[PDB]
Amino acid sequence: AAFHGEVVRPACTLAMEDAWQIIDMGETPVRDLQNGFSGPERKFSLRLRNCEFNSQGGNLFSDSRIRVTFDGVRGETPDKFNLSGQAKGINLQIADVRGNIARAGKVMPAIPLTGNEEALDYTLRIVRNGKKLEAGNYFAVLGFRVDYE
Amino acid sequence: AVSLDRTRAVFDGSEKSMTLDISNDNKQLPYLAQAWIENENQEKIITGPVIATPPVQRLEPGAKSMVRLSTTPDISKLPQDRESLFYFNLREIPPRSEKANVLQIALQTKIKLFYRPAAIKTRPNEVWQDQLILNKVSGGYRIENPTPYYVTVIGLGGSEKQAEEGEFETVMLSPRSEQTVKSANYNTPYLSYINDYGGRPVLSFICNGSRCSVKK
Ligand SMILES: O=C(O)[C@@H]1CSc2c(C3CC3)c(Cc3cccc4ccccc34)c(CN3CCOCC3)c(=O)n21
Ligand SMILES: [Co+2]
Repeated sequence: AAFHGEVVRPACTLAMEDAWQIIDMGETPVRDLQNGFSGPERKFSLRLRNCEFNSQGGNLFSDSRIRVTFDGVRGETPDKFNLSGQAKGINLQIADVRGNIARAGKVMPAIPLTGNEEALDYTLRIVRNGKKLEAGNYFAVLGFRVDYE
Repeated sequence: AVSLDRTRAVFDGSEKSMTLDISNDNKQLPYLAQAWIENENQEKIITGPVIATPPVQRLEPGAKSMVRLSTTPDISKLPQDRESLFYFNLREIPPRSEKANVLQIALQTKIKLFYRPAAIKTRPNEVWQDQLILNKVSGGYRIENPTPYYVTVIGLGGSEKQAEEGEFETVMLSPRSEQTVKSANYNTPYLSYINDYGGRPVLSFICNGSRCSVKK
């Protein structure tokens, strides 16, 4: 069509496996934590759709056309997030595919993506927060903020 | 789940309001969407001079809706000869799962919102970005934006392909301002920028000594 109305790039819609946009963390990893380790790793994939995320040379994330940030309550260190619920002695850690740890409210570094997929991949794990462990149920809502250039 | 229909918004100062379409792309679950404005410092604002309504709404699975931006009389206090920058924010509230041991993710979308006064109103596809000037300096370029508009620069290389695909730290030039950018020297610089529609055109520059301007 030579002649037509304005067509603009839409912002990305976020798609996950789970309809609630939830990652199951599993039972509090008490044994693992007491041996001085973190809990087991939990993969989560965010797909960013409808924004033509991929282009011939790269993608919006790796090119710094969008900036992403995890928003939440800082835990014990800048590298940790706070958790709600009855459990005690625990924080969450989020890492990217090169092992860069997310800090609450700080922009993730632009890195090139793997399996040239349309997806952002993150890893979470439960870590100690220095307080005494009381096993129990935990939860968190994390903001995932996409700032558009 | 909740998405916005654009990656930047231009508010035409000759009108009193505009709308942005939003959508719940989750076809299974209702999501709430909160909408608010922030000022150029990304500090929140609520009484003016631009407001977003409704500030919260419920979207049924698959539903389409909108958010409206309007101006208050205090809008007249902004400069009339240059753009002002705000941010529009759209943050979903996912439905609560009462599931044990879960992490729930909530998208927030933050876009630039350019208030463009009536006196500097533009036509469809108008290009002012070709008025940029590059100046070579130690370690890079001082880029001058003499225009009344914000200009977002996302590429700078020695060919078109380098402008579009080369590594470059995105930088936004305020109206009538200049900024220094770390860069290799390029014989014939190409510069990529984002336009009002979210497209990424490229401009070809020619240098006379340290000063570079767009090929007429
Ligand atoms: O509280 C909760 O668990 C959830 C998450 S936040 C929230 C808000 C909202 C964050 C404050 C509102 C308030 C709210 C929601 C949608 C549209 C609105 C329009 C105007 C005013 C309020 C609206 C709620 C009220 N409802 C909505 C209809 O079902 C009964 C419970 C609500 O449950 N919730
Ligand atoms: Co066309």
